[PDB]
Amino acid sequence: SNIKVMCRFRPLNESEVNRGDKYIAKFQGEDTVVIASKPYAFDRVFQSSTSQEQVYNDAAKKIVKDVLEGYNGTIFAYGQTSSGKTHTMEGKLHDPEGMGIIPRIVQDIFNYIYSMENLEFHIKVSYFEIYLDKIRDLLDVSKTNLSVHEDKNRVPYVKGATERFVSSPDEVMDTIDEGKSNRHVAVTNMNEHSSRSHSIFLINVKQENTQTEQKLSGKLYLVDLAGSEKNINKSLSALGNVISALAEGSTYVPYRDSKMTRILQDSLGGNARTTIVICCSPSSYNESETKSTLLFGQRAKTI
Ligand SMILES: [Sr+2]
Repeated sequence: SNIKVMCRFRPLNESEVNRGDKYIAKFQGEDTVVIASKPYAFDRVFQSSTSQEQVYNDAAKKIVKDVLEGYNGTIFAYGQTSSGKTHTMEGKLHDPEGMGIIPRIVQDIFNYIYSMENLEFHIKVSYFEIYLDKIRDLLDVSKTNLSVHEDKNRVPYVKGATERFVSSPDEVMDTIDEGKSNRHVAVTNMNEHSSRSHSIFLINVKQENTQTEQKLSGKLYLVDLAGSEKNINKSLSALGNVISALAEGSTYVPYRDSKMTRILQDSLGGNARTTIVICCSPSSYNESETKSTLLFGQRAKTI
């Protein structure tokens, strides 16, 4: 921590306008939003017309550089259903202007790599979903209840999760498209299922300098969380407890409160780099969920 929080408001959608909703967010400077006369400050606040490129530049581009220096990292999208999480994390996957964080990260990683001579790179990706605290491999639909374990050096791993070596951004994008298709298997209503489950995309960048033999490894987890809007989702409550513990400098961090936070243990907090993008509707209709989303983001404020 090493945890940054950035708030992204989207425009009102046509359904909110058809209902007669009002735009209730006000902005001060670049880092504060006011709701019902209360200010909420973050590392950055994105207004409703912020482009995909600006969001990537502020939220993710530095973390990509760090992963290529051998750090681990995580980027989360958090917020109520329809607040813009998937538009932020994925966008229009193949459109140069509309693409989201994930395809831009893939582009930058490979462009950086192409720009290196004595360095040798190995890139691996995995893609899974957490639904009801159960891990399902999006690259192998026969693997639906995977367990979390620790290795001998104590690094977490998902036992038996598919790993795919990739050598081009199009290979990565093809892998994401395959996972999105496989996600439909044994699922009645995809849209509802997606809003109630977490998708986790892992990119593992390993490198060795062949003339000095130094090796570096970095893992970047990209997480599109379930809707935060009767219980709080178990992964989300675990995530809040972990962020709050890190924010107060606690020696003990309760990663074991969920499978998701156990998986991310070496890529969330400590020496790892993290950005949480909280996504919000500006609608008067969603005011109390927006308040709750902003309060979740303030968990990261260091005390
Ligand atoms: Sr869950």
